[PDB]
Amino acid sequence: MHIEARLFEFVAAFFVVTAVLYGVLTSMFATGGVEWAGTTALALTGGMALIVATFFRFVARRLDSRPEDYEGAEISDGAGELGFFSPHSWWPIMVALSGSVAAVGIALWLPWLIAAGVAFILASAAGLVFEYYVGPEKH
Amino acid sequence: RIKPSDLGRVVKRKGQESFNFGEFFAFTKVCSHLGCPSSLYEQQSYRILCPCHQ
Amino acid sequence: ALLLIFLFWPWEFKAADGESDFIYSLTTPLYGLTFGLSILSIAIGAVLYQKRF
Amino acid sequence: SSGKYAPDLAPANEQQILTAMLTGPQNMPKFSNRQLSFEAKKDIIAYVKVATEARQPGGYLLGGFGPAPEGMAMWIIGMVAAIGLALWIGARS
Amino acid sequence: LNRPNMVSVGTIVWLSSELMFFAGLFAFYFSARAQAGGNWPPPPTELNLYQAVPVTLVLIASSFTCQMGVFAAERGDIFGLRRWYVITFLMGLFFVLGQAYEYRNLMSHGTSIPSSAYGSVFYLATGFHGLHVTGGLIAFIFLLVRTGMSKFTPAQATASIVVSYYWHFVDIVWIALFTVIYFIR
Amino acid sequence: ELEAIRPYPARTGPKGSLVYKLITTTDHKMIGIMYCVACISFFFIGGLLALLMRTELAAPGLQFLSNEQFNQLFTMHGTIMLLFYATPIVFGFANLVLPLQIGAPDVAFPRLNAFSFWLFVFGATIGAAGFITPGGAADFGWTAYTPLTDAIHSPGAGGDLWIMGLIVAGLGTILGAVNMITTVVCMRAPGMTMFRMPIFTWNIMVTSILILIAFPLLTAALFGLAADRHLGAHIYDAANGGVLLWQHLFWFFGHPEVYIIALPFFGIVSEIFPVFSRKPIFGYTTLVYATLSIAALSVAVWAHHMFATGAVLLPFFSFMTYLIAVPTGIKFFNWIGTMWKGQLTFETPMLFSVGFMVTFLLGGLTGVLLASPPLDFHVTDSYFVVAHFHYVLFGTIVFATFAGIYFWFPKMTGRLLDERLGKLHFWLTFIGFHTTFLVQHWLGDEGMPRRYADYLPTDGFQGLNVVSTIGAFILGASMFPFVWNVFKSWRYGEVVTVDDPWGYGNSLEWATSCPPPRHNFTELPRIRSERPAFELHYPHMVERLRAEAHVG
Amino acid sequence: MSAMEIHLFFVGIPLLLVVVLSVLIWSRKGPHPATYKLSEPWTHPPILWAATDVVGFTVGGGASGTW
Amino acid sequence: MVDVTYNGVYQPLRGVEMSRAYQSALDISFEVRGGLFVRQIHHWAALMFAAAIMVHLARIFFTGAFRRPRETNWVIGSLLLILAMFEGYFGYSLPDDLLSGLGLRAALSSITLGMPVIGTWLHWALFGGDFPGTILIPRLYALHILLLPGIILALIGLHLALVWFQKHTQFPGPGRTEHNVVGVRVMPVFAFKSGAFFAAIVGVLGLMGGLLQINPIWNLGPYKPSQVSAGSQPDFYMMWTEGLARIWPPWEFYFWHHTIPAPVWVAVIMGLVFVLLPAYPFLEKRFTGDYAHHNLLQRPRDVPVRTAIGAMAIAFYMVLTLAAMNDIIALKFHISLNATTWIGRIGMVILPPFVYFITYRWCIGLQRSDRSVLEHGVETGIIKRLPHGAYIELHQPLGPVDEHGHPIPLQYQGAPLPKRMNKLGSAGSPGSGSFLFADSAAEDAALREAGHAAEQRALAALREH
Amino acid sequence: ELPPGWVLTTSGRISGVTEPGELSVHYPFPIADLVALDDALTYSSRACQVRFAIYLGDLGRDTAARAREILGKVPTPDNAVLLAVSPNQCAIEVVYGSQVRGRGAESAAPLGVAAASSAFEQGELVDGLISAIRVLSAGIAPG
Ligand code: HEA
Ligand code: HEA
Ligand code: FES
Repeated sequence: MHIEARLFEFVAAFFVVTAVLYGVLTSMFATGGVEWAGTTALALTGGMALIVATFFRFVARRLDSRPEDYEGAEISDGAGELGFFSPHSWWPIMVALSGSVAAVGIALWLPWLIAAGVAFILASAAGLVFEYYVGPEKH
Repeated sequence: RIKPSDLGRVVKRKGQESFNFGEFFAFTKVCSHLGCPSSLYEQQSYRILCPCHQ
Repeated sequence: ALLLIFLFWPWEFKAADGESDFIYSLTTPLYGLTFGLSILSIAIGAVLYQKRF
Repeated sequence: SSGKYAPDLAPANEQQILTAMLTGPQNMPKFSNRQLSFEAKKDIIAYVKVATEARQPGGYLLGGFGPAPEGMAMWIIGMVAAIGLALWIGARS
Repeated sequence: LNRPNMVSVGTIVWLSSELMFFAGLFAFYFSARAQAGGNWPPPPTELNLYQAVPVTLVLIASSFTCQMGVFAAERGDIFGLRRWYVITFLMGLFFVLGQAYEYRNLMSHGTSIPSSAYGSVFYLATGFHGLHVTGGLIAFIFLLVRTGMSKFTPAQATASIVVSYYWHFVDIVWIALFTVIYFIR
Repeated sequence: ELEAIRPYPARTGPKGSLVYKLITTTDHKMIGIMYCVACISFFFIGGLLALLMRTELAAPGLQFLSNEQFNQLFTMHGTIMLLFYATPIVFGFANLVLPLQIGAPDVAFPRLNAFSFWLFVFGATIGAAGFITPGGAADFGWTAYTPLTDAIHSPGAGGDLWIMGLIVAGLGTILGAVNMITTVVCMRAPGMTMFRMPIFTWNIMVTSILILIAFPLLTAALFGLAADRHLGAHIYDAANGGVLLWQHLFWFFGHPEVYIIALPFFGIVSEIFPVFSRKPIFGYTTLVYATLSIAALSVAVWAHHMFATGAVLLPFFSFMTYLIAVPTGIKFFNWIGTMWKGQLTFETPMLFSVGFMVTFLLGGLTGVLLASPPLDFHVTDSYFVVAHFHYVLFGTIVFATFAGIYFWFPKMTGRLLDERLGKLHFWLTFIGFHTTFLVQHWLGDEGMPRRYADYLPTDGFQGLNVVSTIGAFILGASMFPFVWNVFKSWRYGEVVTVDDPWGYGNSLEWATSCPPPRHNFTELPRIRSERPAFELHYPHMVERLRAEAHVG
Repeated sequence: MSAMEIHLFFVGIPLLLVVVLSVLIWSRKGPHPATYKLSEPWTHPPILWAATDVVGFTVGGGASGTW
Repeated sequence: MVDVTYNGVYQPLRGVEMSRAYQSALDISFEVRGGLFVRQIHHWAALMFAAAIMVHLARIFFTGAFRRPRETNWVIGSLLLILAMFEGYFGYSLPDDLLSGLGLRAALSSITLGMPVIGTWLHWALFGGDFPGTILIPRLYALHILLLPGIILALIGLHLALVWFQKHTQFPGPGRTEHNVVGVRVMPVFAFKSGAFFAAIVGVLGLMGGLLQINPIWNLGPYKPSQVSAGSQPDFYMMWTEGLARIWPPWEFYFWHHTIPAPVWVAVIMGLVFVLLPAYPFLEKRFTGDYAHHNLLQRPRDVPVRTAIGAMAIAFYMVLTLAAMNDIIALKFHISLNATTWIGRIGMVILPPFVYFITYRWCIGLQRSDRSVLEHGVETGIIKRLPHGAYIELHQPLGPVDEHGHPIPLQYQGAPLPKRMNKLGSAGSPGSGSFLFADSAAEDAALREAGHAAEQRALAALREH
Repeated sequence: ELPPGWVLTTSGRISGVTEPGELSVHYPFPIADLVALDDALTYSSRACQVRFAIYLGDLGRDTAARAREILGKVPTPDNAVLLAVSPNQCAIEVVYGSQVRGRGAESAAPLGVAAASSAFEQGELVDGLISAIRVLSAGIAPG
C-alpha cells in the first residue's frame, strides 16, 4: 500500500507546485490581479491529496505486511475468513426513489413535497441502517 | 365583444345567420355537457372553457 | 393544560391586517395538539404496560 | 387549457393589480373603467389584500385547493401512523 | 484478516469530496470580495463577535469529548461510549440553536438573502455547514441506537471511529471558515 | 466417459427469472449489464434527436421546426451524450470486469452499486422529462453561460429539471467512483502485487481519482445556480465578476469531464491488442508513467476554453496543453509498437480498434492544430471544433465500447456473436462516419458558426450539408444490424464452454468458467507476471518469455 | 428542396451500398459445417444427448432394427 | 334555503344574500367555542372511515377469505361499501357552498336527467320540480342523519355478529391446522389491546384534525347559479366517477325526436362496477370448479391469477382517480391539460395489461425464490478463502443435514421463512444497562438464560402441539 | 493427454482453450434443426417425467449388449428410455429402465422403431428421431 501512498504524495506535490506557480504568476502580469477562483480549488485539492497521503502513511506506519504486499506469497497464506457481505436486498432502490422525489421537489418550488421527500429520505436511511441488526420479534 | 379587426373567420351557424349583431354574440352559459356553468373565456384564443370537466 | 387552554384562551374573532393577532389562529391547533398528545400518551402507557408486564 | 395558466395573486401588489385589470394582458379579459366603477376597483383590491394576507383560523393551510390534497394527506399521514401503531400493538406470525 | 478497513478509506475519500464541496463554497465567497472597496461589508451589517466565539468553543469541546469517546471505544466499554456521544450530541444541539438564534437576529436588522451580495454569500456558506452538522447529529442518533440493539463487534467500533473523524473534519472546516470570516474580514 | 450434455442450453430460461432478481440484486455483473442497456437506450434517443437535427439543417430555411425547439434540441442532445451515456458506460465496464480483472470475489459495497445505478436511472428520467412542458426544457446549450441561465432569461421549468438531473447523476457518479476506489485499494488477490495488474485497472483508478477531484465542484456550482434562480442571490450578476467566475469553475469541472472518458478505453484497447498480436504489452511501466502524467496534468489546462474572452494569461495554458499532448503520443507509440512484427488476424474487435486509432489520430491532429491562440481567434465556435470533439469522442467511445462488447460477450453470457454481421456493421459505421464528418472543416473555417437554425441562400455550402445529411442517415441505420445480431445471439448462436474463446488471452480473466458462477472463482493459479492465464495454458513457454524480455 | 428528383439520392444512396455490402459479405461462407450425409460414414465421434429435465443399469426390454 | 342576510361577525361577508344553512355552518365554525375543531374532526374521521374500509376490503380480497364459508359476509361488505360511499357523498353537501352546490348539481342533475327511459320522473321526484328546490336540503339532511346511519349501524352489527359466530381464519404456521385456532384469550390481552388502539386512533384523529385545515367554507361563497371556477374534484372516495365522466369520449345517438347523452355510459359503467363486486365469489367458484371448505388462508405470492386480477383492478382505480386531478397536475407541474387528458385516456386502456403481466411475472419470481431458499440453506453473507482457491457461501441449514453436509431438501407448507440471519436468534440481547449505566453481571446473565429458556419452551410447546 | 490448451487445475475441473476462429461443438447439423429437436425432447420429457437419451454412435458388436451397457451413463438409469442409432450398420434400438415399466413401454418400442425406420429411408435422420420420440412419448403414460 506504500506504493499508493507514494503516488498520492506525488499527486499532492504536483498540485502544490501548480497552485503556487499559478498564484505567483497571477499576482503580477494580470489585468485583474489575483484570480482568487482557481487558486482556491488548486490549493484545496492539493490539501486533499496531502491529508489522504498522511492518513495512508499513518495507516502504513502502524500495520503489518499483508500477503498481497509481499511478492512471492502463496495462496494458503491468505486463507481465512473475509468480511461480511450483504446478500440479496432491495432497500437501495427505495432510497434512490426517495432521493429522486426530493430532487424533483427541490427542482420546482413546492415546500410540502420537499418536506415529504426529506421524510422519505430519513425513513429509507433508517431502513438501510437496521437491515442487519433487528433481531427476532419479541411477540 | 369580439375584436372588430378580424370579423371574417366566423361561421354564422346554418339557422342563425342574422342572430349576431356586429361585435356582439350573446352566448348562453349552461354547458351542454353536464350543466356546469362555464365562465372561462380567453380573448386571444377565442376559446370558452368549462371548469368542471375541461 | 387542555382544560386551562379551553377555559382561558381568546377565541373571539379579531383577525385582520390592522393588528397582528398571531393568537386567534392558534386556538384550534392548540386544542387538537393538547387532546391528541394527552390521549396518545395514555395509549402509549397502556400498550407499554401490556407489553412489559 | 393548452399551456398558459392563472398565476397566484400572493406576489401581487395593489397598484399593479388595478393597472393589470385596466390593461388587459395576455389571455386576460380587458376591463374598462366605464363598465366597472372606481369604488368597485377599491373594493376588489381591498378584498384581495384581506383574503390572502389574513391568517387562516384553521391551523396549517393546504394550498387553498379542494379535497384532493386533503385525501393525499390522509393517505400519507393517517394511514402511515395508523399502520405503524397497528404493527406496534400487534404481532407478526 | 483485513489488516486495513475499507470503511476507513471510503469515509476518507467521502470527506475529501465534501472538502472539495466546501472548496467550491469558498470559491463562491472569496469571489467579488475584492470587487467592493473600503467597507466591503454593507453598513446594515455588523457581526456579533461576542456570540460567534462561544459556538466555536462549543464545537471544539464537542470534538474533544468525541475523541474521549473514541478512546473509550477502542476498548471494551459501550456505556462510556454512549455517555460521551450523548454529551457530544447535546453540545452540537446547543451549537445548532446558537446559529439559529444568530440567524434570527441577523435578518431582523436588515440584511437578508435577496438584500446584498455579502449577505447572500455568507448565508450560502453557513447554510451547508449547518445542514452537514444536522446530518452529523442524525448519524450520532442512528449509531447510538444501533449500539444498544445487538452485540458488540469491530464493525461498530469502525462506524464510531469514522463518524468521529467526520465530526473532526467538520470542526476543522468550521474553524477555518470562522477564521476566514470573523478575523481576516 | 461419454458424458451426457444438452444439445442446447436454455434459450430464455424459466418464466419470471429476471424481474425480482433485478429488483433485489447484489451482483455487479448484472448491474453492469443494466448500465450497458441504459446506455444503449439513451444512445438511441440521442441518435434519433441528431437525425432529426441533420434532416432539419439541410434544405436551407425553416421547413417544419422552430428556433426554440431547435435550441432545446441541441441542449438535450449534448446533455444526453455527454452526461448520460459515457459516464454510465464507464461504471458498466467497471462492474463487468474490474472485480473479475483483479480477482476479487466481490465488490466492496454491493449495496452502493445498486444505489448509484438506480440514482442515475432516476436522475436521467427526471432530467429527460422536460419535453412534456408546454414551454419545453432548457433552451441554453450545454455550455450554460452566466447571464442566460439566471431567472431573468429562460424562466421555464426545464432548466430546473436539467440542473437536478445533472446533480443526481453527479452524486451517483461520485458514489460509484468511491466504490471503485475502495474495491481496488482494499481487496486484491493474495499473491497479487500492484506492479503486476493490467493497465485497465490503473486507468480506471486514475479515472476515479479524477472523478473525486472534479465532480463536487459541479454540485456546488449547480446549488448556487439554483439558489440564484429561485431566490435572487446576486451570485452571477453582471455587476460582479460572476461572468468570469462561473465560466472558470464550469470549465474547470467540464474539461476533466472529457478527460475522464478517454483513459479507461485506452486501457481497453491496450488489453485487446495483445490477444490478437500474440505479444506482450509494450512499455508497461512507461505506460503506467504516462497514465499518471496524463491524470495529474489533466486538471491544470482548463483555461484554454477562454481564448475568445481575452481575460486570461495565454502562454502558460498554451504551454500546459502542448505538454499534455505528449503523453497521448507516448500511449499511441506504445500501442503501435506492441503490434509491430506480429501475427495479426483480422476479426471484428481488432478492426474496430483499427478504426479507433484512425479516428483518434485524425481527432488528435485536429486538436493539436486547435491549441494555437491566434488560430482559435478565427476558428473558435465554428464547425472545426465541432468536428474536433466529434472525431475524438466518437472514435474512442463508440468503437472501443463495441470492441469490448464483442470481446467480453462470451465472458458474460457464454455465447459468441457472429463475425459477418460484425464486419458489415463495422464497415458501414466507418463509411458513414468518415463520409458525414469530413467536410465540416471546409464548412467550418469559412463563416458558419455552430448552433444555427438557418442561413441564407446567398451563401454557398448548399451541398456540403446535403452530403453530411446523407452520411448521417447512412450512420443512423447502421446500428440495426448490431441490434439484430445481439438479440439473435443472446438466445441462439454459437455456445462456448471452453475457457478463453479468443485463445492466447491475458489479464488473469481466462482462468475461470465462461459462465461465471457467484463469487466468480473456484480455483486460483500462481501469479508471477502480468500474463498468468497465458503462462498457465502454455507452461512450456515460460523460459522463452523470461529469456527474451529485453531484446528491444 | 422537397423535390422528388433530388430526394431520390437521399432515399436510394444508402440502399444501394447496403445491397452491395450484403452481396459481398453475407454471400460468403460461414464456419458452420454442412449437414451430415447418410452415404458419408459417421466420421464424427460418438455423441449422446440428455434432456436433463426431471430432478431426483437394470434392463427390462429391448429392440432391434436394420432400416 | 330561504334567503337571509349574514350581519354576523365575518366582516368580508357582511350584507350578502345567502342561504340559512350556510349561515348556520358559519355560526358553528366561528361563533361557538371550538365548533370548527369538532366539525374538522368529523370530516377527517369520515375520510379515515373511507380509507380504512378500502384498505380492509383490499386485504380481504388479497387473503382470499371470501370462499364458501363466508360468501354472505362478502356480499354484506359490498353493500356496506356502497352505502358508506353514498353517505359520504351526501356528507359534504349540506353546507351548500359553491363546491358542494356545483358537485351535487352536476352529478345528480346530469345523471338523473340523463336516464334514457324514466329520466325526468326521478329528478322531479327527488327535487320536487326543477333542480333548485326548497325541499332538497332538508331531505338530504334527514337522509344523512337518520336512514343511512341507522342502516349502516345495523348492517355493521350483523357483520360483526357473523364474524363472531363463524370463527376467524388464521395464517399457516407451525402449530396451525384446519381444525383449530391459535391465538390469545380475551380477558388479559384482547380487550386491552382494542382499547389502547381505540385511544391511539382517537389521538391521531385529534392531532391531525387540529393541525390540518379542511373545507374552509368561509373562504368560499354562498351558492348561486352564476358563480363557478376551477373548484372541482370532490372527496377522493367517489373521485373515480368524476374521472370516468372526464375521460369518456363524446359519443351520442340521435333517432326520432330523442337523444341519449354521453353520461349514460358512465351510469352503465358504475352500475356494472356495483354489480361485479358481490358477484365475484360466484364467478370464481363456478369458474375454477372448487367447492371445498377452507379455514386457512394463502399467502399472496402463492396464487398468481387472483393477485394479477387484484393488480388489474387497483391499477385501473388508481389511473382513473389520478385522471380527475388533471388540473392540479397541469398547475403544479407545467404540463399541457390536453396532453394529460390524452395520457389518461390512452393509459386507461394500455396500462392495465402491462401491470397485469408484470405482477404475474413478479408472483412467479417470488415462488421461484421461495423454492430456491427451500432447496438450500439461507445465505449467511460470509465467504471463505478455501486455500485451494475457492469461495463458498457457507449456507446455514434449517434442519436435517445429510452425510455430505448439504442439507436435505425440505417441503413447502405455505409458511413464511426468514430470509436474513438476524431474523433468527444468532447474536442479540446486549448488556442489562438502561441507557448509560450497566447492571450487575449476574443479573444480566440470569435475564439472558431466563429469556432463552422461555423462548425455547414456547417454541417447543408450539411445535410439539 | 491434456490436449494443448487443456490443463488440469488444483481441483478436478479442467480448463481448456481454443483457437479464436473455431467453434467448440463441431456438430454437422443445422442450428434451427438442433434447437427444434431439443425443444421436442424437453417438452416430451416434462410431460412423460421420464428421461430420454439419443445416441448416434456406432455399435459394431452385439447391439443389445452395447446398448444396455451405455444406459449406465444415464444420470437416472432406473427411469430412462434410450434410443440409439448407428448410421454405419443401420442399427436402431430402444431400451427400457427398471422404474419405467408397465407405463406403455412395451406398446411404444415397435411403433417408435417403425416410425424412425420409415423416416430414415428418405435421407433425413433428425426428423425421424423427432417423430419416434413424439410417438413414444404419446405412448408412454405417467405412473
Ligand atoms: C473525448 C472528448 C475530447 C478529447 C479526447 C479531446 C482532446 C483534445 N482536445 Fe478537445 N474539446 C472537447 C472534447 C475532447 N477534446 C469538447 C467537448 C470541447 C468544447 C466543448 C464546447 O465548448 O462546446 C473541446 C474543446 C477544445 C479546445 C478549445 C475549443 C474552443 O473552445 O474553441 C481545444 C484547444 O485548446 C482542444 C484541444 C484538445 C487537444 C490538444 C486534445 C488532445 O488530447 C488530443 C491530441 C492527441 C494527439 C493524437 C497528439 C498525440 C501526439 C502526437 C501524435 C505527437 C505529435 C503531435 C503533435 C503534432 C505535437 N479541445
Ligand atoms: C458521445 C457523444 C456524441 C455522439 C455519439 C453523437 C452522435 C451523432 N451526432 Fe452529435 N453532438 C455531440 C455529441 C455526440 N454526438 C455534442 C457534444 C454536440 C455539440 C454540443 C453543443 O454544441 O451543445 C453535438 C452536436 C451535433 C450536431 C450539430 C448541432 C448543432 O451545431 O446545432 C450534429 C449535426 O450536424 C450532430 C450529429 C450527430 C450524428 C449524425 C451522430 C451519429 O453518430 C448518431 C447515430 C445514431 C443513431 C441515429 C441512432 C439511430 C436512431 C434511430 C434509428 C432511432 C429509431 C428507433 C426508435 C424509434 C426507438 N451532433
Ligand atoms: S357541464 Fe361543461 S364540461 Fe361538464
